[PDB]
Amino acid sequence: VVVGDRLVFLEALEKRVYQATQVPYPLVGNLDVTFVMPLGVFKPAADRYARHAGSFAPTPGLPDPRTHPPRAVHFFNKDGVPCHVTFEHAMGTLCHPSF
Amino acid sequence: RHAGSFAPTPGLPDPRTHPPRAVHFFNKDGVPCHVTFEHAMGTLCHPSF
Amino acid sequence: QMLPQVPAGLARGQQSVCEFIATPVSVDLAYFRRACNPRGRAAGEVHGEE
Amino acid sequence: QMLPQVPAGLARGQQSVCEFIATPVSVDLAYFRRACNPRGRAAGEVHGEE
Amino acid sequence: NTLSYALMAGYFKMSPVAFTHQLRRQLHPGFALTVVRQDRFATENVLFA
Repeated sequence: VVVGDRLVFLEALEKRVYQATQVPYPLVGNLDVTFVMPLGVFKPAADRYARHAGSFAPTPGLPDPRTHPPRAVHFFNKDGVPCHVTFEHAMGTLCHPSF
Repeated sequence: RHAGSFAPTPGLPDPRTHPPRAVHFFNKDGVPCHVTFEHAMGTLCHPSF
Repeated sequence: QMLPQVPAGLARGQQSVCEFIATPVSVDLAYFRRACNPRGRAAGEVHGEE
Repeated sequence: QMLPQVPAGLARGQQSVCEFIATPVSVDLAYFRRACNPRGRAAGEVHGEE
Repeated sequence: NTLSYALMAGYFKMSPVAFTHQLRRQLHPGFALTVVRQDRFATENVLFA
């Protein structure tokens, strides 16, 4: 093929080599990222505001469970199912003589 | 302009009606970086005043 | 050994592992929106000498 | 000399410098929405003789 | 009134043997944790020599 102003070969070696043998193809690389999410932070008082007037209104006659400090984080899995993290998953670190 | 405001948490005074004392703008990369009065001490606290 | 016992049946790829770094409640939230450093100081090596 | 100490590494371009100018509270806000002159006046040379 | 409950809640010990109660019993201590984890994604590169 020709790209830019150069004439280059273009070869994929799945059929000639590596076909029908246990060795893996060396061009399937592994990217590696790392994620971070805050668990129980509490925004200052000047930033606790409902965007519109009709909030996620609670059941009438019952206290609003939104105005309280949060104690969990809800994120998404690889498939798409939700998976939550809460304080109880930290006992493995905050229950140890190393503390 | 809309009746539905940034309605504060019920039972607390809204921090919107007070006279403001800070700004907020954007950095080069985009991170919010704010300026307030305290930064002016280098100017309003000097015998040149 | 100190190794866990082998799990019975695997659903998706090898399961990751999460840590937990203590942090004062009043920490600013906007610190986590962009790409940040969990340590708190963004030191690294690429930007800043010893 | 009366010089500042060199910082230990920096993350972006050369950090700029901002000043402050006293100004009465009742200054018209609409004066700042367009291109304005911080002096308050419109001195220039391009519109106005001496 | 609520100051009473605030002060009272500000009296739970800070110790592993006490965390194994507070944390499990749905109470927010004066901390804020920062989860970190690492992932890997198998991609398809395109080399050039």
